[PDB]
Amino acid sequence: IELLNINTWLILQKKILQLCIKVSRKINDFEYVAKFSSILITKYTHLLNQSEQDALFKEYIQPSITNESITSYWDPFILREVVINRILDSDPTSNEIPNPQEVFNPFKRAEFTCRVQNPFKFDFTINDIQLDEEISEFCEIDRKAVSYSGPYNVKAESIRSITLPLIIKKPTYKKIYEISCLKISILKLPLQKFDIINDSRRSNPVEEEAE
Amino acid sequence: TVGPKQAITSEASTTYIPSRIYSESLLFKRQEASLSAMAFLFQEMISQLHRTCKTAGDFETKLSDYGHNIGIRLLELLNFRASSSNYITKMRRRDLKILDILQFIHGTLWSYLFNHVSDDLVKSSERDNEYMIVDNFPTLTQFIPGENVSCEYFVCGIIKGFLFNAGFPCGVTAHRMPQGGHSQRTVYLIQFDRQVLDREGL
Amino acid sequence: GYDYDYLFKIVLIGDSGVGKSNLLSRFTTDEFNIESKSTIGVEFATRTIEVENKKIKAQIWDTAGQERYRAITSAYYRGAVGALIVYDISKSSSYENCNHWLTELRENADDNVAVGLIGNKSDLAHLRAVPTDEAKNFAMENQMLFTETSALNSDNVDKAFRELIVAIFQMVSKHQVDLSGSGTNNMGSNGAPK
Amino acid sequence: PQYFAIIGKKDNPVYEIEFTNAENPQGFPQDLKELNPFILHASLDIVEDLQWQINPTTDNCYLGKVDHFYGLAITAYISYSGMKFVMIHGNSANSSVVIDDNNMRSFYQEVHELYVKTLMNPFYKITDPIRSPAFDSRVRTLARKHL
Amino acid sequence: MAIETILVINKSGGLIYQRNFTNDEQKLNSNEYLILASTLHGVFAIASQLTPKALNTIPYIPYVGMDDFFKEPFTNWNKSGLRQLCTDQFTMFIYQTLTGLKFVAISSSVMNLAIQIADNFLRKVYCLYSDYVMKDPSYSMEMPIRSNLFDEKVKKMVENLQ
Amino acid sequence: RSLKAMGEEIWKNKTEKINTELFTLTYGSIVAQLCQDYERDFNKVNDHLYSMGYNIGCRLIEDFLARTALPRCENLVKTSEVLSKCAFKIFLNITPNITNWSHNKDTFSLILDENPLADFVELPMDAMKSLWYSNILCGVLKGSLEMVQLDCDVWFVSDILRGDSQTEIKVKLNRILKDEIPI
Repeated sequence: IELLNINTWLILQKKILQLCIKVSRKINDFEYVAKFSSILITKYTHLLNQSEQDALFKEYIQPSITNESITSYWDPFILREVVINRILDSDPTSNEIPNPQEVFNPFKRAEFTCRVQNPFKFDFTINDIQLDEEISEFCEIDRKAVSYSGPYNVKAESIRSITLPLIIKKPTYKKIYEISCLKISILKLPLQKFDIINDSRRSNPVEEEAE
Repeated sequence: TVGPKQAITSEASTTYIPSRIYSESLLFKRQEASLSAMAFLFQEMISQLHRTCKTAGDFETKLSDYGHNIGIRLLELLNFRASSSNYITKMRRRDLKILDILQFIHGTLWSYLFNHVSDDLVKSSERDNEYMIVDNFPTLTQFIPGENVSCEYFVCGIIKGFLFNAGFPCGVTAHRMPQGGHSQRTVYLIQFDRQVLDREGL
Repeated sequence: GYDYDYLFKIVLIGDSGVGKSNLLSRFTTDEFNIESKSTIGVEFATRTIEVENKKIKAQIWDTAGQERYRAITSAYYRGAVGALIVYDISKSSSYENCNHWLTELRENADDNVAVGLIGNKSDLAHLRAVPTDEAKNFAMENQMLFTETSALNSDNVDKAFRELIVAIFQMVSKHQVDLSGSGTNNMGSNGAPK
Repeated sequence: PQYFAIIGKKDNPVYEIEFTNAENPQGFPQDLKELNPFILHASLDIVEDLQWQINPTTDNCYLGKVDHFYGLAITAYISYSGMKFVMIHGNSANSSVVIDDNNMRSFYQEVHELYVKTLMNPFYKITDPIRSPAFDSRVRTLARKHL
Repeated sequence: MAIETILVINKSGGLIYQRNFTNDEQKLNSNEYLILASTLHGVFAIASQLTPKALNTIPYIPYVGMDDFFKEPFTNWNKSGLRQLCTDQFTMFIYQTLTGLKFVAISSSVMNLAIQIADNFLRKVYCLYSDYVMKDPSYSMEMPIRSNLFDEKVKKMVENLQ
Repeated sequence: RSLKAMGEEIWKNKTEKINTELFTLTYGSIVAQLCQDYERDFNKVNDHLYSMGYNIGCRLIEDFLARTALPRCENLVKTSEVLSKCAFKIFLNITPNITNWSHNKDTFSLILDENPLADFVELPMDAMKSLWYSNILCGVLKGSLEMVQLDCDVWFVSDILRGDSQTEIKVKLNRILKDEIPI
């Protein structure tokens, strides 16, 4: 794997490290079969078929899943955007906060205050391995404003909704901080901030209104 | 849908003759233009590259990229039409020594872009790994006033992409030496890298 | 020599007797010749400032209104890039045709101009023909710079006119980069071979 | 069967084809999957070694049979731009490119017009494959009429 | 005939070029040329409007400057407008282009054929303007002519005249 | 004598001469980089080629009027006579003829036979609907004719680079009679 600059031509790079997976299977090394199964993520874009050795490669993934930690979720491109749209309760309470000289210069070139409302999430999986499953997504170092229940899968290629997040928060002071992403566990341990594509794609919360 | 990189398409020989879709031609058909219509487009290169550039050096080395994408086209054309298609001929020499491609650029590239052959081709006698190419009249930069020579570099990128796609990794730099009654003499120094330099020794 | 970089022309326009020329002659350094107003019509004085390490010559052309120069003054707004409608707060009928001057000057001046509006003779503060808030509003929905332009003991003009050359400067200060010219090598004894 | 490929500067491929006779329609039996790109990429190197030799192992464009491996000979052509037109020939017995050596020099030179002609498009960068439907007919009529 | 000072004024009044060559002194050189150029634009406007109850311009090739720039008789473009002032010390020619770009030539050789020899020089300065100032990306529109190639491209032709 | 035969004298002597293949290559480099830095937004590169070409024609009309000394054109059919026989014959080497005036001579069209700016181009499939390659002429003919105070508006309608029938350019001119004081 040093003779080809893997870490150009592509078919041979796929075929050599497919041979490396099969030799590390017959040896029954585990850390390299996890490593080359994880370094196949430079090439699932082209060169693959729709769920033939994706599933016959998932039978090489899932032994490394049932072992201890030897894969740790290869691709950090999951959730396109997160929307924290407060649902409609009532319009009775928005509960908000508060000559001589002087020549004119005509020639001169949001935060929320949330309430009892639930949010939304949506994401996609990158490749046609089937029935990828996720549980228990929640926020990072933030306040009480977290979700509860996690029974969800995701399909083959589609950009899938994640319904029922059902946020519950405690009131704070109105110090304006930004969140970006959440702690999401894709059928295994909770990995880190699966950040958003092409931009950080911010969100801006403040306190819950006790007023 | 002919070459995907997903597969090599396996297709049997001696099929039918298909329809004919697009057919071109490749000989010279020496068609002229006016120098004003060239110089207007050259100043419309520079009137946008002045706008989208912050310092001098990145303006230099992205005015050079436009010349790079004429040099890597022109290298394959000029030898192939100088060795002369369906009027079948032999395959030129495919020159591979550094003062056998400098004679080709000196006598044929400048006689192709411009009407005249460039006048002189000067080795740097007091050292090695500099090779001057000069003229007496740069006919594209001749409407630029002043002395700063950043606007030269569209022609020097034509040199550099000529050699970088010829297997000779180099680097050009233009300077101005107003010798005699030729006040715009404008030397380019081609300056080959170190890692090429052993190979022509062996 | 000359050595400035850009040169703008700025018309002063208004009714006659609104006080444009006395506003001019305090304010520009001078024009070296008193000359006369009404022989060719419009007179003109220069003013040099510098913006953003570029040096600017601005040429103020104030225009008379004697009803004879009908086609002449309309030829003089051709190519005019900076503009200043002057009105006086004492008299009131100039403001009835300040909008007339504005729609004549939006016509045939340039593609885009930057028109200021200036109230001369604020010294007689006890004679306001028109309220300043109405003219301030009429400047606000016409994209115009507004200054009190009080007569005597004032600088209203020495900050507003500099601000006008700033706004007209970035209307035409497009782009440039550098003229350093430091790249020198290649001093040999020329073992040439052609 | 015949295998033909245009190998770029960084060795990335830009055209990739096989064409074969109708007697064995599924050509290259259990080599096309697993040896046929490896012998190409392995034997780029002697073509690369022969690009700086004045006389081989006064034309320097056509190159002969440069490698022979299990009775499969390959033939090569080094373009000025350095794109190399290496092509593997396969048969039943010992195949001869010597019967076509006067012929298929005008198959390599015939592709030059097809290539040089697809270089002059300014939208075509280097290091991207030839996704041209015209190019396939323009190479396989040349392969049918001149072999 | 002769020329002692080239003045090139804009299409909007104030000038963009002047060189008072062979003055053999230091003349007055500041904003008085700007007010002179604007005065010439104004009287060029005024000389349109007065015209009495009346209600031509065919030059030739005299070979000025020593191939040359043109071969054939042509036309002018201004009729109701100032064309030539005449006094004792000097004589001022002026030449409007079609686009509106007036060229002013002050002449220290005094006393109709001077029009014929004059505009065949003032079109040969217009060809150098359109060849050496228009193809100039450092030169924006509506700006003084800060190019230094335009000076000794016209100096050679005027010392080829006189 | 006339406008058909006059421009080839100017084409015959004292026109400084360059090839056209370098002109095609140096246009093609500009439009390829303009594609690559605008992320294939092809209605933006038509705008940018328009705004590039509009600043050519204001510099070009002085060079054309100094190289030949025309009067102002009396009618819009003879503007098209200039744009046939002496505009593109001097600066380029092409004579694109005129067909298809309007019902009242308000528009016209300009059949361009061979293009000296696309000799090699086969544009990509995502640009096959939203790009006009030789848009630079539609910045020039808007530009230079605006300095003669013929406020025209000029678009492409069809071209052979798309794979359509023919390259033609529709000119529709609105308003004039505003200009400098002598005539």
